[PDB]
Amino acid sequence: AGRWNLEGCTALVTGGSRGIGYGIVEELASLGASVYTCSRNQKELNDCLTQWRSKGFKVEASVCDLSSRSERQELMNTVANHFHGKLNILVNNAGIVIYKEAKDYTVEDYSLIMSINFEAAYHLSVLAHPFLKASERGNVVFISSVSGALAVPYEAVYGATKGAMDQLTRCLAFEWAKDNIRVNGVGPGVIATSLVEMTIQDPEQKENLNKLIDRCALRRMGEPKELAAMVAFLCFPAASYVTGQIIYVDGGLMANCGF
Amino acid sequence: AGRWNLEGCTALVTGGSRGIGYGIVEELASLGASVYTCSRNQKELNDCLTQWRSKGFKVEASVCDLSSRSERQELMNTVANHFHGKLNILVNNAGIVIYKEAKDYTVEDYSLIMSINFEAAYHLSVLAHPFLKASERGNVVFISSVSGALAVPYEAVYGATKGAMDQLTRCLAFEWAKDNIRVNGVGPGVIATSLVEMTIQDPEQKENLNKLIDRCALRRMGEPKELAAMVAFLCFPAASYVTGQIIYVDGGLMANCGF
Ligand SMILES: NC(=O)C1=CN([C@@H]2O[C@H](COP(=O)(O)OP(=O)(O)OC[C@H]3O[C@@H](n4cnc5c(N)ncnc54)[C@H](OP(=O)(O)O)[C@@H]3O)[C@@H](O)[C@H]2O)C=CC1
Ligand SMILES: NC(=O)C1=CN([C@@H]2O[C@H](COP(=O)(O)OP(=O)(O)OC[C@H]3O[C@@H](n4cnc5c(N)ncnc54)[C@H](OP(=O)(O)O)[C@@H]3O)[C@@H](O)[C@H]2O)C=CC1
Repeated sequence: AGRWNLEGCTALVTGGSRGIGYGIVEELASLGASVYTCSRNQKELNDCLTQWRSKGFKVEASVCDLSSRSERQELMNTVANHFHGKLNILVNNAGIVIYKEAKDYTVEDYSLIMSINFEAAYHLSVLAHPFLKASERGNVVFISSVSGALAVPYEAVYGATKGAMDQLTRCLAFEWAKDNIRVNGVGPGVIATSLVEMTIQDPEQKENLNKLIDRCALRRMGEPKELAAMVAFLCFPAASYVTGQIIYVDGGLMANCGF
Repeated sequence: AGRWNLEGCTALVTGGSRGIGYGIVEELASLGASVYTCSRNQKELNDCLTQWRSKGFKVEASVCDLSSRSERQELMNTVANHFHGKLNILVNNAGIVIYKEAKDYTVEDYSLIMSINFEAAYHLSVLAHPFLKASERGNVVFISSVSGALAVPYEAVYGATKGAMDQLTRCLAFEWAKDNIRVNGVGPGVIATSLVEMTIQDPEQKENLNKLIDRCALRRMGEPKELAAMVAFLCFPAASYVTGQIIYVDGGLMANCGF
């Protein structure tokens, strides 16, 4: 792979059937990377591959439910073989939201979200490790969130799962340093995905969301591709010295206080 | 309570039989409050009650394994009855550590730390909400850690539970503000507790701790009564404007880079 491209690198992106995941798969594939993705639905995954492959992308995908530990270890075996035991990139993007107050969560809501958003990202992380090592040049990216560092309505537990993700990141950077793996986190602000439109369906979630956009410097939502670009760059060999960092692609949201 | 005392306020402090917790029970009681604590050992708790009651501190304690949903509701039911449905202070001090690299952690290990470190704290704050609210002047304080923001050897997963806890502190301070509850965190640095005596028994860990201590301006371990003094202040009516903060009592550990 060259300094500013991933020509020839193998990558695994979770939750790539839509949104940011879908933008990350396209961005990486278009820069030379060979990709593997997964979602909980096959028909959807297949329609994705149809579009992706008409563009000459090298991509493969398969149905996986990241809340199922056993299914997670199945996916790694499958990807490991697909790439012949060499994986350069692991992009932990899969995530789910549950819009409730902290005191309104059920043990089911909490157990579900902590296993898909954190545990799963952590588990695949550890599973991919030996394959990331054998790549001689591994890279791990976690898709965090601004809500993992600041209070946002209805995202206390959701924010808790990302805040834990952010820390695993910093540590893993030092723990896998000698293994040639660089670990970084990318925190999206507000990106126009399917998760957002489903949100705005609510006349209150819609009101909460227009408050966030009005709090950006750019005063608008990002695009999956503007976000996927940060992820892509971190994997280029030109970012050899960047590790253990949580970078936000939020149009300025993070830096704002009274604007 | 006067502005600089906790005269008359009731408090529950998880894990008050040793270390920081034991110290917090002393500082709140010593400042005029009625405390209720818990640990997983009756005998231990019974010597404490004798020590505390001997000094004139109003205090009660019951046994409880915070890593158990049912035992947790059991303890809140008892606290609430002991205090007549009014709770001013809740200090989520209990915690454990399993010193393994992230990849070496077993599932049983993961379940243990997450449940005691972030689940019981989160769950207890919720069951307490009505009594804190009924109390008319609530204050929740979460004992976090420096390892919840910075990479430390063998604390990748320990540090994730704390990173999660920190984010939950910031949102609660916003969700519960109207209920007149203030929510803060206090991140200890290296405090001379039973958790530390145990640790420094192993030569390599003894070497790591010495690295930490060597990295704070004051170059020395804090004392339990030093961490407790900050918890008590935040409960004072004097700190009525402090909410949603994570404050570190670490001898300067969080400001250092090259010292
Ligand atoms: N755009 C935004 O507003 C922001 C999003 N984020 C974070 O960005 C990431 C992606 O968000 P976004 O693209 O908007 O989400 P979308 O809902 O648009 O897509 C999420 C993708 O992940 C997949 N997925 C979810 N759960 C699983 C599972 N259990 N097993 C396998 N695949 C799964 C989904 O597939 P399927 O549904 O078929 O299972 C889907 O392809 C998340 O981690 C989110 O927390 C953070 C801040 C902002
Ligand atoms: N000491 C240090 O340097 C630092 C400590 N901390 C934090 O400080 C807090 C206290 O630590 P520290 O005093 O050092 O530790 P100790 O081990 O000295 O004390 C922990 C206390 O919590 C109790 N506890 C642990 N698990 C449970 C459980 N499952 N159910 C009920 N009680 C429990 C213990 O009782 P028992 O074992 O008898 O059940 C004990 O009373 C923790 O939240 C820790 O994460 C953070 C950074 C630094």
